[PDB]
Amino acid sequence: KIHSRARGPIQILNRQPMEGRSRDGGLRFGEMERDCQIAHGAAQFLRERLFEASDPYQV
Amino acid sequence: MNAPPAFESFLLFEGEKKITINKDTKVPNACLFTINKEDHTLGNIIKSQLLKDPQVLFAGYKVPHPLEHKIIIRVQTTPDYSPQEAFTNAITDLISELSLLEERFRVAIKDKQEG
Amino acid sequence: AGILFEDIFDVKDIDPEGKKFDRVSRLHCESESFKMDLILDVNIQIYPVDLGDKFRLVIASTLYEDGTLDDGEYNPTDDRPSRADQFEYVMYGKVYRIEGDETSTEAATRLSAYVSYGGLLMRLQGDANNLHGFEVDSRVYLLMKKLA
Amino acid sequence: PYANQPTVRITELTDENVKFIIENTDLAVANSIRRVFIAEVPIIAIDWVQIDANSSVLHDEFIAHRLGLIPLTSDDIVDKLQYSRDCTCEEFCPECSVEFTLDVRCNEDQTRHVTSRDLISNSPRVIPVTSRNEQDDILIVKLRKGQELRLRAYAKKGFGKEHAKWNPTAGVAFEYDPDNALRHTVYPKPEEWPKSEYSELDEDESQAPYDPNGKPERFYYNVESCGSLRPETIVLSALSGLKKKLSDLQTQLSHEIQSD
Amino acid sequence: DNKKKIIITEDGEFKALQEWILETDGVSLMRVLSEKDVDPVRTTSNDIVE
Amino acid sequence: PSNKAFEKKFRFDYTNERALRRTLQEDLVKDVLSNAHIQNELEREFERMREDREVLRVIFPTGDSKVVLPCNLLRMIWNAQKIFHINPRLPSDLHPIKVVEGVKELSKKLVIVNGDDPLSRQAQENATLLFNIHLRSTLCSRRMAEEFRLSGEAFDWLLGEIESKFNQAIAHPGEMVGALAAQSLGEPATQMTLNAKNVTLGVPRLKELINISKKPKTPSLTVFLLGQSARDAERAKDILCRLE
Amino acid sequence: MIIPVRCFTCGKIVGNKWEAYLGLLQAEYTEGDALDALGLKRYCCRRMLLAHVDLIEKLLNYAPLEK
Amino acid sequence: QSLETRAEIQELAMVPRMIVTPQSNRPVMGIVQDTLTAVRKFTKRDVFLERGEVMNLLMFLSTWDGKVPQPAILKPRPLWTGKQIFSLIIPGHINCIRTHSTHPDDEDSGPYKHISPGDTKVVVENGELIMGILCKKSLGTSAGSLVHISY
Amino acid sequence: QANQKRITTPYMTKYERARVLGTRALQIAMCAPVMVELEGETDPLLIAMKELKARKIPIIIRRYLPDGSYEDWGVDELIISD
Ligand SMILES: [Zn+2]
Ligand SMILES: [Zn+2]
Repeated sequence: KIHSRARGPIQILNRQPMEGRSRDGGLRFGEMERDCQIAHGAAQFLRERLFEASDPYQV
Repeated sequence: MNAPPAFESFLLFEGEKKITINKDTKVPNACLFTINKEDHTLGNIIKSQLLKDPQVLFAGYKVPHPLEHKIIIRVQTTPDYSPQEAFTNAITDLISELSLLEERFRVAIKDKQEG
Repeated sequence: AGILFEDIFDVKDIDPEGKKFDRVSRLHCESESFKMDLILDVNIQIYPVDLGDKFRLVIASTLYEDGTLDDGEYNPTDDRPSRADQFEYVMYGKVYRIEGDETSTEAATRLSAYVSYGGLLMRLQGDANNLHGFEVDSRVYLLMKKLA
Repeated sequence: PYANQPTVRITELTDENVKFIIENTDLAVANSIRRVFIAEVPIIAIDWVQIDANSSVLHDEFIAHRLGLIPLTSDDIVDKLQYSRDCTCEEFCPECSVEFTLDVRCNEDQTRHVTSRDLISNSPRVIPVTSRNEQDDILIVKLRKGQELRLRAYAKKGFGKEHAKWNPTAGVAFEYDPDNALRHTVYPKPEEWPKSEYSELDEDESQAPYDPNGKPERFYYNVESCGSLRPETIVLSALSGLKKKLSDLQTQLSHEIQSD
Repeated sequence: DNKKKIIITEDGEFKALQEWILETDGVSLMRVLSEKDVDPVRTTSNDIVE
Repeated sequence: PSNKAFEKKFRFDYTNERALRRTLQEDLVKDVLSNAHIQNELEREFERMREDREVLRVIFPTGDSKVVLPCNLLRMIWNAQKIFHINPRLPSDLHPIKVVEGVKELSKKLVIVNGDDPLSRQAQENATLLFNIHLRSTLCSRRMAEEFRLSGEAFDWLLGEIESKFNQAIAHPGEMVGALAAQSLGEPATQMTLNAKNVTLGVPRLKELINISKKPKTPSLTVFLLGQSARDAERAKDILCRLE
Repeated sequence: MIIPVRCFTCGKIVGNKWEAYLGLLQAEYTEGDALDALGLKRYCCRRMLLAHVDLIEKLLNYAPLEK
Repeated sequence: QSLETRAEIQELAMVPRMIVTPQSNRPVMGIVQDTLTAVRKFTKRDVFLERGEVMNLLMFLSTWDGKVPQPAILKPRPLWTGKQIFSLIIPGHINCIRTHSTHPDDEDSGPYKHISPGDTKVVVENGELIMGILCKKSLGTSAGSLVHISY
Repeated sequence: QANQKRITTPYMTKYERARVLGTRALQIAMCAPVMVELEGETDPLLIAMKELKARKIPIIIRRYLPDGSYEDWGVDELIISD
């Protein structure tokens, strides 16, 4: 069950971390977590987790 | 995956001191003995032997964490005395006690083996 | 001297409300020289006390026979002349309440001083003339000695 | 401000267990001695295996771990051997290890019980306990007709804190104050409890009266050895080991005081 | 006391009178409130819609 | 409390010289008895506290004094007693006029709404209302003389503590009080149970409220009677039949 | 599946007690008296001999991989 | 992976700053299974510690000035009490009043209201446990406990 | 907005403090000039925190209002509580 990830592989459809230890996937920052960090007022953390640490992109 | 080596508990790491003395600033004539690669086997005997010294006002031991194999011993003595001197005498007294206990055991073993 | 109260008491009852603890017992005592009721909790394990006994109680602010304040710290390496050597049971507590029968205009004739010796509670109630040295948040002792 | 003058009185001494009594000593010294009997007494035990062939139903790790738990006579040899950490030799040598060998094959139809008697060592002093010239031989593994077990093990010097296989004790009955005089325990119904074997009290009584000025003394012991070290050698090796740790600790202390 | 009639006596003390109250299985405020002997101040309901 | 106890407990009695001599020193008692402007200030304070008394009766029609407020005055006063070693048996050196003036100045320093216009001043007076009431009733001149017996130095520290403790309890801009409320209301929803008369409670009752339902499961009324029907059972039954 | 060497609790050798334990049971001995004759007093060691299941005897019923 | 996020969490979401919750204006985290049952059997009136045991406990205190307190019993044997040690655990000079779970209702009316026989009516004064048996009502997640007052 | 009469609160919010310590830490992490002294601190966080307690942070907080206006409150003009 021990699992860790730091700049690992990503999916093809969306450039987000994979799912599962077998694929070296990342952990899910679900909606409930987005709501919790919103209460804390932590916007930078919510940005770093959902944008910079999951799938940063430029268009 | 993370099982630490078993010998890591007793063997000293390269560049690591077996014992470190840090002077406590809260009260005078006090020190903290941070001994690496030890356990309650030595902390208690030294603790007990230190309490019996009337010039020792405080003598205690603790394990910051069981997974670690270090120990911290606090010693507070009177201004005329010194904590390092107490930690030394407590050891010298324990050594003599074990030497006497060892000799008296051989005699008892010898007396029992014969009759 | 440093004595706030001194009298000879006689144990009239022990744990009237029933034995609550094991190593502690509540004593209901009364004096004769001042007629001051006393409710005290002692460690009968190391200092047993039987009904009808008679002991001398001396509430003091310091243990040194000479007037000198204490530091509230445990220093067994002190050879100064202490009045505890003349006694058997000695405790250390602080006053946390001083009740009385005072009214909106009249002063207090009867008082009731409460002390806490690290949990062991004591209530000394009687005439206010004998409880003038008692003040809240003040360190005092017991100096209890059993006599025949 | 000085040491005690402890005494000893042995009430039973055999090849398996030794029952003695220590008086006029502190509880800490008595407890640490108990801990040394189990965790700080050097002993020889298998710590390296190389399976050349194993057709039995038990995999290698099952046999290797099983060989380590086999006690080896280490009365006078453990003191001569050195630790692999301090030895200036290669991975192995006769001064820091004791080579073993095993070669068994079940040719008959009956089940062959591979026992410790088959462990052939190069040193005649260090051998399995059951093989020491009643008690039967330890059972390592059973073999079926056509199976084979051949390896080459090496024993080393270690103590309990590293692994339980280096524990020469099979039980250390440490007791003190059989009669609850110091009241270290609080029996809610002392009549419902039994009397200790070292108790000195009438059956009509349950526990001794309270002693305020009492101190833990007269510690009882029963060092039941696994078989490797004699019950008496464990104590001597224990006190010498505990005395060595304090001696080395004193040296490191002086090394720190003069440096400060 | 959450349903009793809490009044203020002439002395200034709170008094909880034990009075009868009715609990219905329906909800009709416009009609129930418009009835004799019914309190038009404390009568309420749980149906937030009504 | 009743009007009698409220007066006996909060109205400063500047007539009984014997009582004041026990509670106050010699310098303070003679000023309260000789000076008349002070006696008017204390009387005005009691009236101001009597007006607040009725404001609470209309706010809390039920005898429920348990209220939530930023700062606990009883504990801060107690902390001041031990910090300055206040002796409840000796007379106090706290002039009651300093208590009144200090409370009035403090109430102005608590600013929930910033603005001097009449619209903002009304909101500020209505925001700190419940606190200013609990403040004037706890920091009363009489209570500070015969109940707490604080000194001049202890009172000054008490005001500075209420001001600081209050300014820290103000909601901070940017605080997402929305999600903070949904989580505080959704957290206990996981602990409550799912399932005279049968009434719906728990999540089902919490549900129907958040999603307004036109056909609840257990809709009911709370009918209260007006007069004699409220006391007797015969007339009440007549009303019951007039509704059922 | 086979009798362990030491007792997990104390550390007493028990590997040399299984065969002797079985030889006694077939001799009309009780499980308790048999464990006493072997020198097992503590209920920790007695657990190992009384709660063990000799499964290896069933694993040897299958032919090996090599003849 | 940023100093901004690191500093943000260090000031808004840390455990110390999250002890008290706005949901019910009371602490959410409190003493737990063992530390709550032992502290109950530790602050009792019949709990006396020797010179050796105390030094072992005081050694585990981070907020300790290094001065051993004068024991509540100096003769015939120096003995510290559990409350005398808990007074060192409690920080500052807080003041609180609670009631043990077994606190009878007929005690605060009759006599012994300020001197409880069962060691109920927790009373902390100037950062010292004057008396009382601690429990969840005094250390748990309830409002007005020693923790809520400490925060 | 008239800076002479700023209706916003005079205290720095926990969020304003957080972003200030964070943004200032990044600048120090980028080898930016330090305003106050330093004994042995090498972490930009400990450096930024001491600057706040010292009140020597060169940053301006633009508090936006709902109506659209804004108020520039300097780290030195705000009253630090925690
Ligand atoms: Zn070697
Ligand atoms: Zn066993």
